Amino acid sequence: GNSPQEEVELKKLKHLEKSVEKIADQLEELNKELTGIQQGFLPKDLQAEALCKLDRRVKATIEQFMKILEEIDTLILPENFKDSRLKRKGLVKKVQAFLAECDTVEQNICQ
Amino acid sequence: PAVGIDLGTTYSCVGVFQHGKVEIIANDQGNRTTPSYVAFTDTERLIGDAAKNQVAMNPTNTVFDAKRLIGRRFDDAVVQSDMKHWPFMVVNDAGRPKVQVEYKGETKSFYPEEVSSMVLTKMKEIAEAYLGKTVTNAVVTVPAYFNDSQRQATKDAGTIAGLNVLRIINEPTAAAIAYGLDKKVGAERNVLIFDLGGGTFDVSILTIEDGIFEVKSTAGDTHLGGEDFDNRMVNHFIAEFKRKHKKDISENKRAVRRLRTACERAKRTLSSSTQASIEIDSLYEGIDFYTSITRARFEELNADLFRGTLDPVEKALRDAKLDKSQIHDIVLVGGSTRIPKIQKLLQDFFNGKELNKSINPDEAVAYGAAVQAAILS
Ligand SMILES: CNc1nc2c(N)ncnc2n1[C@@H]1O[C@H](COCC(N)=O)[C@@H](O)[C@H]1O
Repeated sequence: GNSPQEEVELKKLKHLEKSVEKIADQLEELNKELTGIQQGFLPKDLQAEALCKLDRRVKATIEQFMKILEEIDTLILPENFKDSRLKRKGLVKKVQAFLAECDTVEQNICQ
Repeated sequence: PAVGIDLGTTYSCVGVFQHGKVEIIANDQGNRTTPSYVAFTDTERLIGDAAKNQVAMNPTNTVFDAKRLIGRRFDDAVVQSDMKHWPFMVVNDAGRPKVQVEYKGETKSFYPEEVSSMVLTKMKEIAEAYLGKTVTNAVVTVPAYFNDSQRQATKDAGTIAGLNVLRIINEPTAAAIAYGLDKKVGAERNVLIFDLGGGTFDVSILTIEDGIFEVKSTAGDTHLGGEDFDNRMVNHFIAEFKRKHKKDISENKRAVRRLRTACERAKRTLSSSTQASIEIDSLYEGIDFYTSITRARFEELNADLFRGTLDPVEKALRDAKLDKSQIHDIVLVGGSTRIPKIQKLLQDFFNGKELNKSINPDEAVAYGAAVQAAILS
C-alpha cells in the first residue's frame, strides 16, 4: 500500500541511520585508541589519564546515541507503515547493541 | 542599540526594540531562549546550549542555577538547601560561595556573578551576532523578592560582562511593561503576575499609578513547576508498564529518560490538543511501549499541584491587603502557564476574569526589558 507520506518518514529514518553510523565510527575509533593505549610505554598515572580522556569520550558517545533515541521516540508510525516501523525497530535495537558496547568499554576503564 | 535581558535561573532571553516592535533574538543555534549554563573544559569554556548539551560528559565542571546563589551568603537557608543537588563544587570563601571547577586542567573558582557574567557575555554576543553591531546598553531583570545584595551582584555580573546596565527592573514589572499595562489611563491598577516555569513558581502583586510601579506583595513555591508535572506523567506510565508487562523499568536510567523526555513533549502537545500519542520502540527488555494520554488524564494526574498554585495567590492578595475583586490585570509568564487547566483555575478564581497571555510567556520578561531599555537609551 506504499504511500507518498511514508516516504517522508523513511527519509527521516535514513538520516537517523547515518547519524548512528557517525557515532558508531566514533566508538570504533575509541576502541582502537584504547587497545593502543593499554600498550604501556606510558607511566601508569599517565596511561590512567589517557584512559579517563577515553572514558569522557565514551560518555559523549553514549550521550549522542541517547539523543538519537529521543528523536526516533518522537515518531508515530501507523501499523500499515510496515516499512518504516521495521526500519525504526532495527535502528533502535542497533543503537542499544552500540550502547551495550559503550557500557562494556566504560564500565571497564576509568572507575 | 539597547537590549533587554531576562537572566533566568534555567533559561535566559534577550530582546531588542527596533522598527516599532520588539525582536526576541535567537542564539547561534536558533533558540529564542538560552540555558543559563556554563561548562569548564580541557580546551574551552562553553556557555548556553553547548554547555547544557554536555551536562553528562562533564557534570562537575558544568554549572547551573547560579541565580539561586547570587548575592547570598554561604549560610543562607537557600544556599544550604539547593547545594545538595549540585554536582559542581560550592566552597566558602570568607562566608560567600565561590563555585569551584577544573578548566584547561588548572583548578578554578568563581563567585556566582562571574558565572552569571558569563551567561550575560553569551546574551550580549547573541545580540551582537544578530545586529552586526556592538551592544553595550542593557536592562537586566531580577525577581521582585531580590534584596539589595542580590540586585547589586546581578548589576555587577552585567558590568564585568562589559554591559552598561541602564537599570535592574523587577521581572513582574518588565512583564507588566510588555503588555503596556503602564500606558493605561485612569485610577490606580492592581496587577497580579502569575509566573510558573520549569522549576519555580512566583506570584507578584504590583500597583501601577500614572505609569509608576510599586510591589505590594510576593509569594510562590520555590520548587513547583513543569518538572513536577513531568514526574506525575512518568509515575503514571511506569505503573502502566508494570500493569501490562510485569516489568519494573524504574531502575533503568535510560528507559526512565526516554519516558521522561516523551512525557515532557506529550505535555506540551496537550496544551493545544486534547490527546498525545507516544511510541517508544524497545523501551525495556526489548519491549515496545505505545501509549497515549488524554488532556483530562494529564490534569487528573496533576489536580492537587494545579489547584495548589492558588495558595500563593491568596497568600499574595492577603499580604497586599486586596480582595481578588480589586485585581485589574493578571499576567502569565513561564512556559508552564501554557496549560489550559491552570489558565482556567486562575481565570475562575478571578470570577471569569481574562488574562494577558498573548505574548509568549517565556519571552514576556525580556520583551518588557527591551521596551524599557529603548526608552532609557
Ligand atoms: C517552552 N516550555 C513549555 N511549553 C509548554 C507548553 N506548551 N505546555 C506546557 N508546558 C510547557 N512548557 C514548560 O515550560 C517549562 C519551562 O520551559 C523552558 C524550556 N525551554 O524547556 C518546562 O517545564 C516546560 O515543560
